[PDB]
This record gives sequence, structure tokens and C-alpha cells, in this order.
Amino acid sequence: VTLDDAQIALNGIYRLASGHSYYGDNYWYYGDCRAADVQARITKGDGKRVSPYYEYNVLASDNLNIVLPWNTVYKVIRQTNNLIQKIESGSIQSSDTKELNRIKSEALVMRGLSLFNLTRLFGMPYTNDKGASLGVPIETSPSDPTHKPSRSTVAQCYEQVVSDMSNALSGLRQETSNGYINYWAAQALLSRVYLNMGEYQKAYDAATDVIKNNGGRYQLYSYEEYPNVWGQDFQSESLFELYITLSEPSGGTGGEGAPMVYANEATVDWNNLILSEDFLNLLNEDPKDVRHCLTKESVIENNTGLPAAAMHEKVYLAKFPGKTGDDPKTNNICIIRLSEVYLNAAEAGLKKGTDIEEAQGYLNDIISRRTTDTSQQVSTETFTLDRILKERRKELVGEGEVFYDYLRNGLAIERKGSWHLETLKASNAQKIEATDLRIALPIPQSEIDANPNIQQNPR
Ligand SMILES: [Zn+2]
Ligand SMILES: [Zn+2]
Ligand SMILES: [Zn+2]
Ligand SMILES: [Zn+2]
Ligand SMILES: [Zn+2]
Ligand SMILES: [Zn+2]
Repeated sequence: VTLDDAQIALNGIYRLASGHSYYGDNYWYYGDCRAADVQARITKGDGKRVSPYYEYNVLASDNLNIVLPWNTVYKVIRQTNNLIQKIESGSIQSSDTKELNRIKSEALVMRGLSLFNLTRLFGMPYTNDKGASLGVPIETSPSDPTHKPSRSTVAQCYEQVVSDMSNALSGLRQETSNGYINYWAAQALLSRVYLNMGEYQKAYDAATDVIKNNGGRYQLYSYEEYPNVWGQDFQSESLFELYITLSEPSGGTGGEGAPMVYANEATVDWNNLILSEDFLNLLNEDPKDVRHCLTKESVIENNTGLPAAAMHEKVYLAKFPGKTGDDPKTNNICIIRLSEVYLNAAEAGLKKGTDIEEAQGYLNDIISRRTTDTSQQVSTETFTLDRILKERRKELVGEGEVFYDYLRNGLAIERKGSWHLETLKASNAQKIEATDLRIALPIPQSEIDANPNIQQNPR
């Protein structure tokens, strides 16, 4: 009915996105445990946390890992469609066009982000085949529940993502907006989207808009600051971050939330994410790297809940310790931050083959703020893709993106570290090519059973 009712609906969409089965957990840690740096601690079998993703053996029947993540993101999409339609139908009793348009624009970005998230889990990487293969169903109007849609292609899905985020931009806030999507967040997310389409110039344009034009609203963390920002709400790099307390969601991000699944607990309980030897070896290539501050040994000495080779290693990631430093369930959920935007620009620049010096500068903006060893900075000769991808692994560990770094670059993922789980042998997941059929998660069996127009991903 009222403008405030519309805002409350939008707040509900953000709350759902922060919840279990969306960014609370599955969409947070998927892009880490599928790569080589963050592994399961222990195998738990089908329907349990982390391991079915990590082992590349998750089934269409998996409620925790397939049914819930699919259905939850579609619920968000449906809510965005209902809200957008309510606004457009003229049946909100408000003359405040600017605010109605802002709410609509934020809903549009959330709709696009949601479709992107589904597409990248359940579809083969766009860059394998210009998105020719199957993506997911596209909904842009309230659900026709008589209607059984079909999966659109990955490219059709990306077109809709790009449209939604782009069409949103002029209605979004220019000012900083803690907890919500503004113009800067949307352009940052577009840089991620375009990069994973191999649309390097468009990625570069979006990322550099944020870098050059944000107006001092956002700042890269200094070396001195870096250890202290983690767990603190809305720090200077954060472009879009969902607000969490123990009151909303009730219980914060809960036991299943990524922060608890990474937790370094006094009694082993919820944890199922630890750093691999691949990651520690990479970070140890530079002993002056400030990011060593985020790797911690088990607080339980002589912990028999770890693989024996990891017992005393610094395999706990401390990025999400909570607002007071000892309750991870209170940690906010940063969706995208400025370091990723600089890295996206660096990668897009190198790949497109122009603006090279500027692009190299953006890589060095990260390197120079993360180490005191000046020789780590790149020249044109040492500005290579591998060097960028190494920096991304160091910078963005735990933030849900590293998997896609391999996929969009056609790179095989190898789990070489000595404490990777033995289940990777039985599941044939020590090496995953970017063309491996198992990269595309199975469509939920609930969909297959219900809708004969929905094809399953091959195996
Ligand atoms: Zn129909
Ligand atoms: Zn099209
Ligand atoms: Zn020890
Ligand atoms: Zn120069
Ligand atoms: Zn600079
Ligand atoms: Zn040096």
C-alpha cells in the first residue's frame, strides 16, 4: 500500500538473501571449496555441509546443497518480481517517484545478481562456449504457476543479468549505503559479471568507473589496517554488505553459516572449512605478506579432528570472527569490496591487451598495500595472468570467487596439498578441468520430477 510497505518488502528481500541457503552459507563458500585453497576438514557424505561440493559428487537429491540453494534464490527472484510489478502497476499509494524508482532499482540489481548466482552454479562457464550450453529458467514477471518453463541458455541468462543491473543504475543511490545496493556496488558487480563473460572492455569500464569516480567514498585497506578490519561492519573497502545481528536473522548466520563453518572452536562442532597446503604454500611465497595475519592454528592443541598432517598448521581462516572478535554468527556478509574491483580491472586490462600500464598499476595498488617487499610489485614484463590470479587467491580467499578465476581462464583446478581429503581419490576430484561436466551442479531432482521441460545437466 505505502512507500514504507514497499521498503519493508525490499528489506525482506535483502534479509532472505542473507539467510541460510543463499549468502549465509552455500553461495558464500561454494566458490572457495570448489577450488584448491579452501577444503573440507572432514567428509560428511550426501546432504551434509561442504564435502559434496568439495568432492564433486553432490547429487540432484541433495536437500542442503542443491534443493535449498535453488529454491531459496528463486524465492528471492519471485519476491523481486512481485515488488517490481507492484511498483510498476501504479498501485502503491505514493507520489515519491524517486524513492519508488530507487526501491525498484535495488530490486532489479538483486534479481540480476540472483539469476547470475544460479547460472554460475547450475550452468557450465560462459567462457567455455559463449554461453551456448543450458543455464537456468528465467523469470522476469510474477510466476505463471500453470507454466512450466524451460532452462534458458547460459548466454540468455547473462543477457538478463546485465540488463537488470544496467537498467537499475540510474535509479540507485550515489551515496554510501550500508546494508543495501548503491550505484558503486552495482557497477562493481557488473565488473564481476562481465569478467566471467570474457567481456573484458565492459568489465574494465565498470571496474574503473568505481575506482576513478567513487568520490573518496571507498578506500583500499592499508597494510597497517588490514589485520583489524575483519569482523568490523562496513569498513572502507565494502561496497555491498548485508547487515547481520543475533536478532536478524534470528541467531545471526547460525551454525550453518560460513563464519561458523570456518570457525576455530574450543570444541570441534560446526567447522568444515580449513585452508589447504596449496594455499599456505602460496602465501608463504612472501613472508612479509600481511595476509599471514588471517591464518591461525587450531585453538585446540593436538587437535585430532584435523587431518594428521594439518594438526599444527595455520589452517583456520580468520576473516569472519564476528563484531566482537569471538562470535562469528554476528559477522556481516560482504558481497563485494574494492580490492576485487581493482583485481577485476587488472585482469580485464591484461586480457584485453590495452590500458596495460593502468591495469598493472591496479594490481600494484593491491600488492603494495599487502607486503613490504617492493620487488613483489610488477613491471610490464612481470605483469602476467598467473601473477594476477595468485594475488586474487591471496586477497579473496574465503570470499566466494576464486573457483570462477580458474573457470573463466580455462584452467584446471588441482588439489595437491598433503592434507586434502582421501575422498578426492575415490571421487576423482584431485584434478578438475574447466570443461568437466561436474562443474555444473545437478538441477534439483524436484524440478526434474515435476517439469519434463527441464533437462538435467549431463554426467
Ligand atoms: Zn506457459
Ligand atoms: Zn537474448
Ligand atoms: Zn600446535
Ligand atoms: Zn608510465
Ligand atoms: Zn595507487
Ligand atoms: Zn624483494
